[PDB]
Amino acid sequence: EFYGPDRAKWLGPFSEGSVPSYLKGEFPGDYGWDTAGLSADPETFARYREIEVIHARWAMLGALGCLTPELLQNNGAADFGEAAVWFKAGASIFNEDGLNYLGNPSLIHAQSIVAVLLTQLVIMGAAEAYRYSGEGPVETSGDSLYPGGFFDPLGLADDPDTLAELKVKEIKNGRLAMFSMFGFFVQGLVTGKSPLENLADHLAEPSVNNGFASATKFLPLP
Amino acid sequence: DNRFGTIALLAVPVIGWVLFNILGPLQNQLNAMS
Amino acid sequence: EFYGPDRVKFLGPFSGNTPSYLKGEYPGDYGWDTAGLSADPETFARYRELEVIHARWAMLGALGCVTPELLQRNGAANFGEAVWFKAGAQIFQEGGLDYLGNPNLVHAQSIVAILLTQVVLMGLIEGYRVNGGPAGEVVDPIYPGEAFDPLGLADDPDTLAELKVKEIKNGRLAMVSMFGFFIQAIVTGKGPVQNLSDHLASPSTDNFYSLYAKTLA
Amino acid sequence: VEWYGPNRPQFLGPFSNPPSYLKGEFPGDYGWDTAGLSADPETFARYRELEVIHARWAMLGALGCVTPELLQRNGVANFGEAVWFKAGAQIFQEGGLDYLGNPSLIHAQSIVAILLTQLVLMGLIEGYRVNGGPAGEGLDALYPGEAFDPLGLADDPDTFAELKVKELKNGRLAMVSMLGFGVQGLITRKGPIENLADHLAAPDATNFWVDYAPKSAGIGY
Ligand code: CHL
Ligand SMILES: CC(/C=C/C=C(C)/C=C/[C@@]12O[C@]1(C)C[C@@H](O)CC2(C)C)=C\C=C\C=C(C)\C=C\C=C(C)\C=C\[C@@]12O[C@]1(C)C[C@@H](O)CC2(C)C
Ligand SMILES: CC1=C[C@H](O)CC(C)(C)[C@H]1/C=C/C(C)=C/C=C/C(C)=C/C=C/C=C(C)/C=C/C=C(C)/C=C/C1=C(C)C[C@H](O)CC1(C)C
Ligand SMILES: CC1=C[C@H](O)CC(C)(C)[C@H]1/C=C/C(C)=C/C=C/C(C)=C/C=C/C=C(C)/C=C/C=C(C)/C=C/C1=C(C)C[C@H](O)CC1(C)C
Ligand SMILES: CC1=C[C@H](O)CC(C)(C)[C@H]1/C=C/C(C)=C\C=C\C(C)=C\C=C\C=C(C)\C=C\C=C(C)\C=C\C1=C(C)C[C@H](O)CC1(C)C
Repeated sequence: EFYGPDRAKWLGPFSEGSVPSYLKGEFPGDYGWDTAGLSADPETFARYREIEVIHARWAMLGALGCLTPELLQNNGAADFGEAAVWFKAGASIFNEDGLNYLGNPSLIHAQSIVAVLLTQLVIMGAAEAYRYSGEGPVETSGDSLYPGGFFDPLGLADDPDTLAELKVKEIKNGRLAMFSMFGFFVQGLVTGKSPLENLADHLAEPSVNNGFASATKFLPLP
Repeated sequence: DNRFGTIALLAVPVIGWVLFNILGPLQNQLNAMS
Repeated sequence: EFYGPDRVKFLGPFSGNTPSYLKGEYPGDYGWDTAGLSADPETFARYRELEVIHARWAMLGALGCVTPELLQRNGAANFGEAVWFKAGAQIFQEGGLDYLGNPNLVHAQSIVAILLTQVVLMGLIEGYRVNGGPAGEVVDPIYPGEAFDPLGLADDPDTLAELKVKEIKNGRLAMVSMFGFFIQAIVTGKGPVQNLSDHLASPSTDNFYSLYAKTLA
Repeated sequence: VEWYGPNRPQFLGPFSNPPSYLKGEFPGDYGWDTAGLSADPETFARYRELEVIHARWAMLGALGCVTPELLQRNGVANFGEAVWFKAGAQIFQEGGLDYLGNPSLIHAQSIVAILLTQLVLMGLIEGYRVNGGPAGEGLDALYPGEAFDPLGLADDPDTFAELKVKELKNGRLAMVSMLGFGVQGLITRKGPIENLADHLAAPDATNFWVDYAPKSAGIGY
């Protein structure tokens, strides 16, 4: 269903005549969709395949990260102010009063923007350097794209057959997150409100409140 | 407010406990009928 | 002249070195791949299909963005919104969208239905273009012919060769001009036909210079 | 073997792992192609040419973008707008574009002529650069030398190779520098030097991370 020559494709019944030969169905999330022939080069395909997985996991984290703060404040638990809006929660630390956390100053209470910035470069840079090159600390390095035990703490990937199916579930939930993350972005640059708020507008007047409501927003008026 | 929250938080220890004592036998059920 | 090793080149006499993969045998080959993006033959084939599809859409778009504007300012017909970068807003009006300004033509009132119908119809059409269907089976993904050449203007292979060049050449000009339509609209809120009239009215004063430009900073 | 070798410096340094196609045979090979856009040798050859040309133009761009703004204060200069971005209006000035403010220097007030001439001038230059015109007919494409090396600095292979690495490193630094000028000119409408002057005056009252950072969403300058 997701592997081999009879896997699900991107153009459904109309995809049989448009599947790149290189996309033989050997890797997770292969719906045979390379219209631009970008992954025609074996090496380039591998490098991209890695990027796709990394962009996906970042996004999958991004989805909850962009909705958790505003959700809690709305859920009637904790408080955040501008920190609720994922696209405005980038001054919370710069906002004098410590960035705090879950609305608790007893926590990070970060105010030094230069602090988090530098520490970030140092901490992530390392974790990225290992990711870039397999390293001893990692107990299970094997393939860089899928380190095992060291990162597979619960060992859910220990079963080989499940790993395949599970890897497909990883990229597909990842691609959905990437698609929604691109949505949260555009939705913000246009509506200028919270993704949850946007949902509230559609739930209020679905026929009136939609993307076409702000279609004339960027008219190139003279 | 949080009135519903606090009450719903009582489910988490209960749901976690039921699983701790039923998950394994449950897995036998959907595996048998798979 | 347009095929083989003696084909004309994009840089003219100064072309000199040309990509080795970029030989003749294909329409519109002027030996311009300085970025080296089509070195892989598989990618080159895909890019060739993308170019002709982007080109055919551009030709339709170039003609489609000018005709309602021409008719409106020539007195031929009265549209709700002649300018292309505003014709979409017609659906958000009292009378909806009326073709050629006639209330008894199309008379659309719901942008959703327009969007839904396009998605279904375009989805099937594009699927037919990539896997065959009612119009015909797929032989050349970009030059089907048969039901798509009822007039038989390309029955003779020699005319088919020169005609493909005419399409890519006319197509490419459409892509450049349609790219202009996008920019001219942003820099000048006036429609592209209005811009042409202004340049004819006073080319020295009405142009991208002596106007805007400095505003773009 | 310092720059050109298997033990060359790399973009990640210690953890850095070099791709198979990247072998250090060419200058600037810090082994940074994680995206994989140069796996094709023919594409990689073309990308190298683009890199150096984008590098060389940026180096000229960095100096050309800073000269009018600098001379304006540190020296004697009366440019209409010293900022590199606001340099087009110089032709739209009252007396046209006057070099160094001198009414006789160039004194061009025709956008048509200055643009048309450039198309004629740069048209031949770039054409000659590709087909090998009189100023070098059969030289190397990316590295012609010969007539385009009057001083003959790199006349020794070993030295030339090292100088090539320097050309890229200065050039790559210049390319990122031009980016800075643009992004900052957009975020803050000031010449790069004026921005620097703000950072010099107060390196903690200007850091975009405050000056405009919380001014990219919700509300802006
Ligand atoms: C397929 C290409 C396409 C393009 C380029 C546009 C462009 C535009 N539409 Mg539009 N539309 C397009 C398709 C469609 N529209 C609609 C329905 C509407 C409505 C109901 C409205 C618009 C409006 C607008 C304009 C929004 C405001 C404005 O003036 O922007 C300024 C922008 C520019 C000057 C440049 C825009 C082009 C730029 C190069 C875009 C980037 C390239 C494309 C994304 C190419 C890819 C397209 C693919 C993904 C479909 C804008 C120029 C609004 C309008 O006209 O109100 C005045 C409006 O209300 N469209 C439908 C049917 C559902 C479409 C179907 O294909
Ligand atoms: C194509 C598409 C959907 C395709 C659906 C497919 C393939 C179906 C999925 C399935 O495969 C599964 C999963 C399972 C299969 O077994 C069955 C099917 C059913 C086949 C959505 C398009 C949906 C497209 C939509 C709705 C787009 C709306 C656009 C708007 C509102 C634009 C507004 C503006 O752009 C203007 C006009 C002007 C700008 O200036 C301002 C803004 C505001 C940006
Ligand atoms: C297949 C194909 C084929 C052919 O041939 C060609 C083509 C077509 C090209 C292809 C396609 C492709 C694609 C689709 C792509 C896409 C991408 C994306 C969108 C991504 C995202 C992506 C996205 C992402 C990552 C995201 C990210 C995010 C992050 C990190 C974070 C964020 C955040 C949080 C949490 C919270 C706070 O408060 C804020 C912040 C901090 C901000
Ligand atoms: C050769 C070479 C070589 C090396 O490689 C380098 C390089 C440079 C890379 C290359 C090049 C490239 C290029 C040039 C590209 C371009 C492109 C384009 C511009 C396209 C367009 C494209 C364009 C297009 C399609 C267009 C289309 C259009 C359309 C649809 C329209 C529509 C419409 C109409 C009618 C009207 C209304 O009212 C509106 C609408 C509805 C909207
Ligand atoms: C290699 C690689 C690796 C891996 O693979 C990833 C990836 C991504 C793919 C890649 C990357 C890349 C990067 C990172 C970056 C880039 C940057 C830049 C910015 C360049 C520039 C580039 C830039 C440039 C040339 C520029 C140029 C300019 C010029 C000449 C001119 C200027 C000027 C002057 C003097 C003055 C006036 O007043 C103005 C103007 C006229 C304006």
